[PDB]
Amino acid sequence: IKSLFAVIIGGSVGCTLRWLLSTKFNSLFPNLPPGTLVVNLLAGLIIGTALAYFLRQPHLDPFWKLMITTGLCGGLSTFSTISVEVFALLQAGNYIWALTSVLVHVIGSLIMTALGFFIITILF
Amino acid sequence: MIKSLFAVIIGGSVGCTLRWLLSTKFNSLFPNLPPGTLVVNLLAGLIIGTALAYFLRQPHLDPFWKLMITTGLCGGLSTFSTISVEVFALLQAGNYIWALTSVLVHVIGSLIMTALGFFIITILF
Amino acid sequence: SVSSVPTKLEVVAATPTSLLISWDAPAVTVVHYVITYGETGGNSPVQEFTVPGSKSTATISGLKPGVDYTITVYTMYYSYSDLYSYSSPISINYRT
Amino acid sequence: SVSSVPTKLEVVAATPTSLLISWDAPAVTVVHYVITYGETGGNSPVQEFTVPGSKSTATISGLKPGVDYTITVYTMYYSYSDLYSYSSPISINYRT
Ligand SMILES: CCCCCCCCCCO[C@@H]1O[C@H](CO)[C@@H](O[C@H]2O[C@H](CO)[C@@H](O)[C@H](O)[C@H]2O)[C@H](O)[C@H]1O
Ligand SMILES: CCCCCCCCCCO[C@@H]1O[C@H](CO)[C@@H](O[C@H]2O[C@H](CO)[C@@H](O)[C@H](O)[C@H]2O)[C@H](O)[C@H]1O
Ligand SMILES: CCCCCCCCCCO[C@@H]1O[C@H](CO)[C@@H](O[C@H]2O[C@H](CO)[C@@H](O)[C@H](O)[C@H]2O)[C@H](O)[C@H]1O
Ligand SMILES: [F-]
Ligand SMILES: [F-]
Ligand code: NA
Repeated sequence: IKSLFAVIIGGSVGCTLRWLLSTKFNSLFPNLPPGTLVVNLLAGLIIGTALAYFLRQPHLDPFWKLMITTGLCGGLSTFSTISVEVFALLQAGNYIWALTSVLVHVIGSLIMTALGFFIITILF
Repeated sequence: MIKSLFAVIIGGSVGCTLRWLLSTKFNSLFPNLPPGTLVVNLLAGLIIGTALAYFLRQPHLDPFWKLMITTGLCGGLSTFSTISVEVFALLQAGNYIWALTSVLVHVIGSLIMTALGFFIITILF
Repeated sequence: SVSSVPTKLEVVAATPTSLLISWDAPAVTVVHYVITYGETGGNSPVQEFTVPGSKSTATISGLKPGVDYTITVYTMYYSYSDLYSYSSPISINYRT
Repeated sequence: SVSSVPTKLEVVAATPTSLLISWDAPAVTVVHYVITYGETGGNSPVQEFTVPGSKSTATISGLKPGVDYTITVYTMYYSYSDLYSYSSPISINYRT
């Protein structure tokens, strides 16, 4: 139940952030909506830094890392929204941007995870 | 935009909670492609596909309910960051085959589920 | 925030029994356009057909010479908030 | 739920000054194994090195002949709940 509050507090903060950023910026570039991209790049970065940080601090409370990973990053990031954006592009016959969106999200999110991990490991 | 905030939080908290339960339950069963994380993304893919078809046919449905289902439930339920860290770990472990496979199964799988949800409801109505 | 309705709907070319129409795409992901046409002032069934989202022109054939037609174009489009929905129409009159 | 500790740690081959050890991987994503070794007798400094996650054997060189060594292996592993963390060790004794 203490663990449930971590997921809900973290998740609600993340979901709220995703909502604000997406409704703000997605309509600016419809072929690859940048609000949805930024939230995934940002969660990629955060969880990368979490990866490195929590390794070096083995005794940190499981409540905080549950709040950051399952909660914040889990709420902030999204797969379903990419799925529906891409599906729509596919229905629209816009295959180039369908493919590009998938690649930019995957490669971009992995680069951000790597960058967050390596900045913190190179910092220690 | 406060009634709208409750939709995101109620939907999101339900989705996040579901993802937590399913992932902690099933992810350790197959570590090369953790099935809890996959199922939540396949499930959200399905739900939003059916939402796509259903909302089109019901233009007058309250924006509160579709905000709760899409940004809330599907947004909370699905995850990209967890795939990113699973794949990153596989890459660090030198397990490139399953790193690539995980990316492909998540993407193609989620799109198939979105299509299936959309077309079941359009073929139904 | 952003209009999903096309702009500058116009007849670019015409014969007595057909019309080539074009429009400017709205700044949203259009999955398809729906073209409607029928005789102005009613007294004839309105017909419609779709064109893919990539296209921004359409041919309307089988019309009658010297008759006023009401022609409309709307989109079925993806946006973040509403998923798939239909835009309002843009509408012109044109006499063959 | 699932053990991140390796099993069946053993010396598969030996010379007077080296040991080839092997172990069975645990059923989790191991990023790397950490091998430690030191003289069982007294307080010689324990040394350690990593091996990649794909490997499940390691060579320990530069040992002294006829001396008992304590050898341990643990994992740095990815799981869902704890992200990257370190397992408990598995441990054997072996006399060169
Ligand atoms: C990548 C992993 C696999 C995931 C699964 C994805 C499933 C893809 C669904 C595609 O949906 C179809 O796309 C066609 C083309 O995009 C559309 O055709 C439309 O557009 C065509 C050309 O643009 C025309 O020829 C058609 O007549 C017209 O209906 C058609 O309506 C639509 O239902
Ligand atoms: C898809 C495009 C975007 C991708 C984003 C970037 C992600 C790449 C992560 C790379 O991480 C490295 O992975 C190596 C293994 O793959 C590890 O090498 C380890 O394992 C090797 C063999 O498996 C040994 O040769 C090395 O010495 C040993 O350090 C190394 O430590 C680790 O930092
Ligand atoms: C030009 C100046 C650059 C900045 C200088 C920093 C150099 C040392 C820290 C970075 O090391 C990288 O990342 C891992 C460490 O973070 C190393 O993997 C090593 O350590 C890992 C655990 O930390 C193990 O998994 C691997 O097997 C083992 O090879 C890996 O080889 C190396 O690429
Ligand atoms: F999804
Ligand atoms: F991400
Ligand atoms: Na999410």
